[PDB]
Amino acid sequence: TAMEVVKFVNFLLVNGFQTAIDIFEDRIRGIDIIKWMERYLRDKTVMIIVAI
Amino acid sequence: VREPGSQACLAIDPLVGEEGGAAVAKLEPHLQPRGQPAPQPLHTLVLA
Repeated sequence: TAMEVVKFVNFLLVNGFQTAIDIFEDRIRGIDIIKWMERYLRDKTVMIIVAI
Repeated sequence: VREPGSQACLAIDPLVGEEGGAAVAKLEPHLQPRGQPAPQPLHTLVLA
């Protein structure tokens, strides 16, 4: 779903939501992948959208 | 709701110059062959 996911991220950013996705944050994610995932999984305030 | 039409994200791709890049060159010295009549050391002996 990569293409539609990019479109969805465009939509969310345009509507004012700060979206975290691997392809756009590839630098900080590249520093440490697991730490990057944990940073967003720990935080209760972050809302997670699951692309089925 | 707003539409990303104007604000769409941007992908990036470098303009690689590899198509016109020079190659790495290996040097080999042209040995003066001993197969050809190269000189030799004149180990001398004495007839006493």
